[PDB]
This record gives sequence, structure tokens and C-alpha cells, in this order.
Amino acid sequence: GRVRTKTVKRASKVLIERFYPKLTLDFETNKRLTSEIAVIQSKRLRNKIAGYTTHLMKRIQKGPVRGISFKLQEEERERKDQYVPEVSALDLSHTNGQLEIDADTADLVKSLGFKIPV
Amino acid sequence: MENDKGQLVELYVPRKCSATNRIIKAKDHASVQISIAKVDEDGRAIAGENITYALSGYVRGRGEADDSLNRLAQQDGLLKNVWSYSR
Amino acid sequence: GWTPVTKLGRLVKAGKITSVEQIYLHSLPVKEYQIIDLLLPDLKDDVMKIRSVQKQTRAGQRTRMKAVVVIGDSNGHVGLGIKTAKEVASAIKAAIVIAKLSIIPIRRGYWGSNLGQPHSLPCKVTGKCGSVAVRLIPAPRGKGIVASPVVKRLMQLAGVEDVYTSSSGSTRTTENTLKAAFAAIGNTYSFLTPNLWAETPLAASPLEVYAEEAAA
Amino acid sequence: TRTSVLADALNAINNAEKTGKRQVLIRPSSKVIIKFLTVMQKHGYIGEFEYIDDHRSGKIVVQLNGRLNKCGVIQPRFNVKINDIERWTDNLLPARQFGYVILTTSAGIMDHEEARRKHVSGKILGFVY
Amino acid sequence: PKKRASNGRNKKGRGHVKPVRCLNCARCVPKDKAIKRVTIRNMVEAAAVRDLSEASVYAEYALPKLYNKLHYCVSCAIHARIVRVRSRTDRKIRTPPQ
Amino acid sequence: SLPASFDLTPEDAKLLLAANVHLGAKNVQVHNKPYVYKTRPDGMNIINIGKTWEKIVLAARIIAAVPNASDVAVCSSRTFGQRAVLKFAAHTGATAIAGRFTPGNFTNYITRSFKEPRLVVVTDPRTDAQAIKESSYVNIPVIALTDMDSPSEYVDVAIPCNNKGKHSIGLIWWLLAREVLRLRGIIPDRTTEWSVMPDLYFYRDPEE
Amino acid sequence: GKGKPRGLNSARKLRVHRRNNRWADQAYKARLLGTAFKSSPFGGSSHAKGIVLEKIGIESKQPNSAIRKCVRVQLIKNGKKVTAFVPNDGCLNFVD
Amino acid sequence: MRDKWRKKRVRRLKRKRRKVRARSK
RNA sequence: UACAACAUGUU
RNA sequence: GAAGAUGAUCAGAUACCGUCGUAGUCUUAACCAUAAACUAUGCCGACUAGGGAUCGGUUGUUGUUCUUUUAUUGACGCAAUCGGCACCUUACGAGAAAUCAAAGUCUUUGGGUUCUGGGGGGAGUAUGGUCGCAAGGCUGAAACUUAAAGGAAUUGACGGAAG
Ligand SMILES: CN[C@@H]1[C@@H](O)[C@@H](O[C@@H]2[C@@H](O)[C@H](O[C@H]3O[C@H]([C@@H](C)O)[C@@H](O)[C@H](O)[C@H]3N)[C@@H](N)C[C@H]2N)OC[C@]1(C)O
Ligand SMILES: CN[C@@H]1[C@@H](O)[C@@H](O[C@@H]2[C@@H](O)[C@H](O[C@H]3O[C@H]([C@@H](C)O)[C@@H](O)[C@H](O)[C@H]3N)[C@@H](N)C[C@H]2N)OC[C@]1(C)O
Ligand SMILES: [Zn+2]
Repeated sequence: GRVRTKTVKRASKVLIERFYPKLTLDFETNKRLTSEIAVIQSKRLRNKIAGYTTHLMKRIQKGPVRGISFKLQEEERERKDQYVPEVSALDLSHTNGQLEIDADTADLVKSLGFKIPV
Repeated sequence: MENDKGQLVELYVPRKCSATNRIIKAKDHASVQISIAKVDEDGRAIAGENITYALSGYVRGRGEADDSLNRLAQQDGLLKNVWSYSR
Repeated sequence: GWTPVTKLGRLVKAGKITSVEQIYLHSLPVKEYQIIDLLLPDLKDDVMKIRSVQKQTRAGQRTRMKAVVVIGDSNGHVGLGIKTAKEVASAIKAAIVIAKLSIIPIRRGYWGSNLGQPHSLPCKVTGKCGSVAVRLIPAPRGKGIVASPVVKRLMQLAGVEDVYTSSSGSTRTTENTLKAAFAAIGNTYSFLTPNLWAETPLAASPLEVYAEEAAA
Repeated sequence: TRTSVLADALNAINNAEKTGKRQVLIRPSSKVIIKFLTVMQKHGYIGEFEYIDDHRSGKIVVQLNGRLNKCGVIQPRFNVKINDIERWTDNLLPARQFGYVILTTSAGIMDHEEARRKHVSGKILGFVY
Repeated sequence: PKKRASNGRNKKGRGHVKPVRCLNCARCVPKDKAIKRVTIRNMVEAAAVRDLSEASVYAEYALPKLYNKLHYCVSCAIHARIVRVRSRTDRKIRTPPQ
Repeated sequence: SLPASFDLTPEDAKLLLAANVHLGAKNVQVHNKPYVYKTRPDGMNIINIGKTWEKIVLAARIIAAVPNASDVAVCSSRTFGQRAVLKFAAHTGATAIAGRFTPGNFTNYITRSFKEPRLVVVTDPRTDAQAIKESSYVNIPVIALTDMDSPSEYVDVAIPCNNKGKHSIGLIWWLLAREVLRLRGIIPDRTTEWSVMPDLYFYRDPEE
Repeated sequence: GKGKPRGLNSARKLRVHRRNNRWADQAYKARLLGTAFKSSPFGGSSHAKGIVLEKIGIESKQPNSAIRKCVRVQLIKNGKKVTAFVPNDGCLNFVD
Repeated sequence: MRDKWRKKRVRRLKRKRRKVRARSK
């Protein structure tokens, strides 16, 4: 079969990490770009790297893939990681007016010297 | 370790476990040394001032370090009504 | 051209930590032999046994050489290292490294009166490894080291002058014998005597009071 | 059945000591156990120990301070001359400067150094160090 | 050495157990040790289910179920793949497969 | 000692009780006896809350007593504490370990991932066994968030809290961070609130 | 424990038990049975004299191959017949 | 030799040795 | 279904 | 179904496999006293770490099923204990290791007590005694011979072993 070795795969990973905006979804344009980027000493190795990179790009379009870390994904994964809801979930507004706790915790908190409404 | 004319010849006096009074050895790499910041009355810590608790590997491996530190801390004033002597 | 890769090594090279007892007191793991040979410059090694071990393969045996080394400053510090390598010289060098990284302090003591410096052990201690058990017993002044040659060399490089020995088991297994003796001689700093009852306050490790020169 | 209550007491003390326990319950108690415990306490190896009356034989709770390596009985209680104490201290004791061989003598239960001071001897009872 | 803590059987608490005869070779084997299987199978093979349904007089008539319990000696159980030799850390699994 | 200013303020009881922290595991250990308040018809045990609170305070003082803040290590293998530990590291300057703990990060000194923390703070003692096991080799104290069925071997300080629940884990980490900030001096006082809203620290689903 | 009595009045049991089990040691058993006096060819002596009856060659056992020169000897004190090795190169020609 | 049959061989041998003995009291 | 055995001694 | 007779397989099979089939298998009254009669782990006593089940007894208790829908019903469910047959995790501690909650509390060597072993063979043989109808059981040497025999684990190789 045609299973891609580790050299081509790691080469493609570093191309995607370090030049993501330049790379495209076209094998020929990817060829001419990988000629400029890396210094492979063989036409065949250059072609295998570029084509497997094109396949990787065509996969990346349908969501992030685990293993690649170009400096474009972190921006979304970070500004989406600051998601601060305007309405909180730990406030007692969502649960109408009473801590929906069973009687056991009711007696527990009454033992802690609180006057809590439940 | 003394001699006739009172000069100490001990190479070094080793630390002992605060919970079990056992000597902590030089290769006892499972032993720890807790350091807890002491707090001023504002509610802030204090620059370079602590009380430190030494535990040996034996108590830590026996799963007894938590109760031992509970006792030591609450008896030094760093805790209240957590550790109970009656069970 | 050595450059430290650990906080303790960084502190040792900077001169913040000047003694091994500064390390033993807090049980700091030592991974760089440069720490030892800076802190403990004058050290004597001694190859104790060279043995060939073999692995059977489909083409033939695979002979490797196992070396046993004892290191010691004759002043209360001693270490034991074992390493197996394809050549005798490389095995001995790596065993010297391993021996330096395992050096421990030894508690010397008096058998009877306390004229002068400690000459023997403080108490009876024993160590075991495999079938071998080695028992070290305090001896009066003027006794030599009553021991087999391997244990005697270990006691001399530890710095002990008076000691009785009594082994049991297959003492011809030299690695087990030396490991049992090493475990025995290190237990002098674990047997609690009344003179160590007096509580001393828990001090602060140098890696605490120098926690910026240790970061890098 | 039970053949030496002192042996059970000292074994329980040693086993509780090795596990890091601060306290050990001894049952049953006896005069010999109390005298032996008093000898061990006077040297600091144990703390306060308290006797519970159950109208049957008594129980003892001992406060262990963690300073004790080994307590045990020498059974049978061998007869010891005045100058055969040397071999017993050489064989049972860690060193010539700490630890005690407890003897029962006609002058009472004591350790071997007190026996030398009083020049008395009797039967060996146990040891502590 | 000792291979198994149960000695390859189930007899902690008693002296002796009556034997049973192996299904294949009629070997006497202790009941607690015999490998035993409870099999429920359909009395008619599946490829003839609809043919017998067509040929039957009755309508909505159930199919009788075959019940038997099978006992094997260890040799006749291993030679039939009913159990298979397992590894040292996998011998210590009594939970059935899935 | 310590003033009568911490005292488990009732708003903290709000946050704990809403986040279902006190919901202990159905089966409890002998080492977790002085943490259960009682049992309930379902079966699960209720964890005392004042104990949890002042254990959080004790832990926070342990963190605050440390020199350069990167020497505090927070970690979680479980897919509920990654966000919490990363937020804690951001707001305290400590070092976080999310996802995988590579066996050898604490003892193997030639890795380019070598770390020498002075304290290991962990989400779950069981699911994060590797970090604790390796800390035992190199003398690192461990502060742990322990449930009622979590193992206690090789832990110095245990915070009794439900470590199965998303909101519970996030809230516990958030309170640790806030205590540490108040002690360090970033937050002026207990009365002063925090720019960080509680639903932060809470791991979000990767599907919206 | 230990399977031996420890009672302070148990000296008879201890001494008799040691005496019984010393029979399991070969040297003790030989010196108390007097086997050297009764069954040894030399009767317990270090040396003995005898008359050569015949020269015999004995095949060396594996993994060696050789002929070890020996003589069959009848002892004087008791008339017993023993085989003795004649040790050195060509020393068999000295004995007849 | 399967010591079981080694014992069986001795039993038969010892049985016959007891026949030869009884032949002459 | 059937399948028995492999001269001595080493480096 | 030992033995025996007989058909096959086979180089040969007085073996495995097939067909018979005498003792025996069963019982009564007497003998015999041995098994890998094994947990290959003496008995009595004390202590040392966690967990969930199960059998017997007792003690407190329900949103359940049954008498009746109701009791002094029965079953079942939930917590405590005493005794058991065991099991699971860890390695305190043990061990040559396999492994062991005892095979732990044993060079820091001592709770009480019985029995057994002292390199491998010869040999559980010979002999004397003794018990048995007998088969045999119990007690039980020596000469002589010999450098290993053996235990647990590792790597490899091999298997008419599995994947
Ligand atoms: C023929 N060899 C014998 C051997 O049989 C054995 O002999 C014992 C002997 O020692 C026993 O006798 C022994 O044990 C008893 C004890 C039971 O009371 C002691 O009283 C007696 O002094 C002591 N000799 C004796 N009762 C039986 C022989 N088989 O041990 C001694 C021996 C010489 O090796
Ligand atoms: C007729 N039954 C015989 C029975 O007599 C006996 O046979 C022995 C046999 O074992 C002896 O065999 C003995 O002698 C040979 C020989 C090389 O020296 C050696 O293998 C060894 O010493 C020993 N097996 C043999 N020498 C005499 C037969 N009567 O043992 C075998 C047997 C089948 O039970
Ligand atoms: Zn079968």
C-alpha cells in the first residue's frame, strides 16, 4: 500500500504550523509553495510532502484536528475560552427562591448557625 | 553526641517527624515539609514567616498525613472544630 | 563545562549550598555527580567485583560486564554503585557515577568512654539484601575492623575504626553482601538514641531561602 | 491460653508504636505490668498511662511518645548472678550507654544500673531501649 | 510451583465432593471442578423455522426449547475450545466474558 | 492565630450549596470519617461545609507561603478541571498541567519538560495517580481535592469536596484562586469582590 | 512459638532432644558407632601395610579417558583386600 | 521410573524373599 | 488414520 | 468391570480404541489402617490495614409483596453485633522468589507447647521385634557409592499447545 512515513508527515505538520495562511487546498499550488518553503533534496519527497499537506489542509477545513498548532487556532480557542455568560448559574435567581436541597442539608446548614431561606 | 571536653561531634542533627517523632532519613524522598503562611489581622500573609510541619514517608504512605496535619494545625491555632479527639 | 539542570545543582555551583549536610538535612534528591565532587572533593573509589552476566539469544550469548564500586571520604561519607555495561571501563566509570550519587552520611560513635573523636558505631545495626544479612556491632578501641575484605573496605571508606561484623546467608554473592552492609551502615542515622531526643526546631531548606538563584 | 500477660502488654505496646499510634490499650493489667511500665516511664520511653477498673483485672491505656524502639520480655525469667548481668546487657542492648535490662529482685523491680548501684540481683524480666 | 490459589477447583470448606462423568469421554471429575455449561437452544434449526411454520397445523404455536446442562473434564474442555489457556494476570478473572 | 473575618461568610455558603459541593460519594473511607455530616435516603453522604471552607483557607495559606509562584503546580487529567487549572495558573502565575501527565515529568531530569514544583495541587487523587506517585519520589507536598471515596495515600492536605461535578470542581478551584489572591494582596479585602465572574473556571462542552 | 520448649525446668527435654538429633550428623554418628574400628579397611589407622596381589588398570570416568595404574592389596593386620592408586608416571614398574 | 512402580517392584521382590526364608525356618 | 529414535568428548 | 477371551490399529503391540466378561462394584457380621488422607501450611493465646458480599444467632428499623385491608403473619428491604466458609486491594511487614492478613509482630533474635529435618543415593532396604487370615502395617540400620541432586525465577529455543 501507500502509507506515508514519518518524515513526510512531520514535514507537513511543520509546514501547516509555520505557514498556514499561505498553504492552500490545491496540490499544484502546494507543490510550488513547498518548493519555496522547504529545501527537500528530491522531487519525489517534495511531492509526497506537498500532497500529504494538501490532504491535511482538506481535512483541517472541517474543524480543528488534534496534533497541529499553527498560530491561528489558538486565537479562536482562547477568545472562545473567555465565554462569560451575562446571567450566572450559581446565583439563586435561576432556582426560583429556595435552595432545592433535601431536608438533610437543610438541617446541616441550620447546624452551621445560618438563617438561610430554603 | 558529645565527648570529654563538651565539643559536639554530631555530623548533623536530623529532623524528626512532627506526627510520629521518627527520624527523617537523608534518602527519605517520600517525606515532605509543609510550610503554611501566617496571616496578619488585615487578612494578608506575612513576608517570609511560616510555621513548618515535617512528615515522614511512613505516615504519608499510610494515608494518615491529612489527619496528622489536621491535629497539628488545629492545635497550633490554625484550625478549629475539624479534628476531633473523640471518635 | 557542566551547566546544572536541577535547582540543587544550580545552588551548589553558585556557592549557596556549601555542604552535603545541608542536603541530607532536608532529603534533597541528588542527580548530578558534579554536586558531590564539588561538595566532597577528596573521594576514594574502589572496584570491589567485576562479573560477567549473559543473555541468551537465538545467535548466542550476550555478555555484559557488571561492576561494583564503593566510594568514600573516610570521614563519615560512603556510597555504593552498581552498573552493567558492555565494556569493563565504561561499566566502572558509570558505577563510580552511581556510587557518588548515592553517598549517605554515617553516624560514628563511641563503644565505651568518649575520649577523643567517635571511633565506632553508636548502636548495633543490620541490613539485608537477598538472603544476606550483615550485622555491624560497636567494638572497643584498639580492635581493627573485624570483617571480610569487602565489608572491611566499606568500613574503611566510611571512616570507621572499631567494629564487629557477623554475616549470615550467601555472603559469596558480593553485590548482595555489599548492599546489605550499605543498608546496615546507613541505619545509624535512623536508630533514635536518647541524645537525639532533644527537639531541634525545623529550619528552612536552602532551596527555600534561595528560591531565585535556584530557578535558573 | 494466656501464659504471660507482660508479654501480651509489651507486644501490644511495640505493635502500636510501630504503626505510629499515640496510644495503646493494654488488657489485662497486673502489678508486674504496672511496675515495668513505671520503669519505662521514669526513663521517658512512655508518657502517661491510665488504669481502668473493670472489677475483673483492669485495663491500661498508655500514651506513647514515639521515643521507643523495642520493648519485650525475656521468657523464661532466667536466674541471673550479680556478674552475669554483663552478658545479658551485651546480648540484648543496642549499646553500653542507653537501654535497660529490667530485673525483678528481692529489692524490687528495677533496671540493671540501679541493680549495680544497690548490688542486688535476681531474675531477668525484660528490656527496653 | 502453585499455579492457582484455588488449586483449580472450588472446595474451600469441605473434604470431598461426588464426581460426575464427562460428556465426551465419561471421565469421573469432581463437580466443583468440572467445567459446566447451561445451554438453551431452539429445537428446530433456524433455516427450517419458516418451513415448519408453513407445515404446522396450528396457528400461533410456540416452538419447544431444548434444555441441557453440560459437564466437561478439563482435557475435553480445552480440546473443544470451551475454555482456553490464559495469561498469568488474566487467569485471575472469574467474571464471564462479553 | 487567625481572625474572625473568614468564618465561612454566607455568600460562600451560597456558592458552595448552589454548586452541589456537599454531595459526597455514596461510599466513604475510614480516612474520610471526619468529613461526612450524615447519610440521606438516596445513599450519598453529606460533606461538612465549614470543614471544606477552612481546609480551602489552609491550602491557600500553603500556596501563599511559597516563593516564586510558578513553583505551585496545578493539574487535572479529568475533562472537568483543565479550564479550572489553566484559569488558576493565569490568575495566580502558577504552572498548570492539563490533559496528559507524562510519566517522568518530575523525576526525569533530561526531558525538556522537566519541572521542579514545590507543591502539587491536584483535582482527583485517583484519576491523577501519576502526579502524586511521582511527587512521592522527589519530596513534593500534595494538596488534593478529595471526595468521600478518593484514596488518601501520599497526600498532605485534603480539601473535602465533590470532585465528580463540573460546577463543583470549577467552584472549588475558583475559591482557591480567590483566597490566594486575597492573601497575596491582589484583592484588597474580603468585602471587595472579584473581576472574575464565578461561571468562569467552569469547563465548557466542546460542542456548544 | 519456635517449636522448642522454653520452660525454665525443661533442661531434660532440651538436652535429650539435642542428643537424639545429633545422630543425624555424620561425624558424630561415625565416632559414636565406632565405624572406623569396626568397618574401615584400615581399622582407624592413618596408614596400613599389605602384599600386592595383582596390577590392575582402571578406566578414568567421564569426561576423562585414561588408564589409572593401581594395585590390588591384601592388608596384613586384618587380611582385607583394598585397591590403591600408585601415583606417578611410570611408578607402576617399581611395584611388583 | 515412576517411583510408584519402583515400590511395586520392591513389594514383589520382598514377597518372594519371604518365600525363600520360610523354606528353611 | 499413522509420527520410533539421533554414538563419546570439548574448546 | 481388574484378570481372561476376542476384533482392529501397528514394525511389533500380550496398550491406547471396539465386543464380551471372572473377581470386584451392593449389603450383613468381622478384618485390614493405608492415599497428592493436601490448605503439601501442628495446636492454644495476644496484637497489627482497608472493602464489599455470604451462612447461622441475636438486636433496632420501612415508599415493598403476602395473610386481611389492620395486628402476636411470612417473605423481603435498611443499620448493628457475635460466630463461621471464603473473597478483593495494598504491601505495611515477610520471603530465594513464587507469593503470604499470615508464611506479619523473627540478628531490635525469648507468650506456652507437641512432632519432624540435617547433601544426593543405598532405603523405608536388611535385621530383630510387633500387629494382621493374607495382602501387608508399624518400628527400623549399616556397609558401600557419589559432586551435586534440588527450589524459585530470567532470557532463549522447542511443542503432534492457543491466537
Ligand atoms: C537405630 N537408630 C536409632 C534411631 O532409631 C533413634 O532411636 C530412637 C531413640 O533415640 C529414642 O529414645 C530417645 O527418646 C526418648 C524419648 C521418647 O523419651 C528418650 O527418653 C531417650 O533418652 C532417647 N534416647 C527411642 N525411644 C526410639 C528410638 N527409635 O535415634 C537413635 C539411633 C541410634 O539413631
Ligand atoms: C524378573 N523380574 C525382574 C526382577 O528380577 C528384577 O531384575 C533384576 C534387575 O533389576 C537387576 O538389575 C540391576 O543390575 C543392572 C546391571 C547392569 O548390573 C543395573 O542396571 C542395576 O545394578 C540394576 N538395575 C539384574 N542385575 C538382575 C535382575 N534379576 O527387577 C526387574 C524385574 C522385571 O522385576
Ligand atoms: Zn472428557
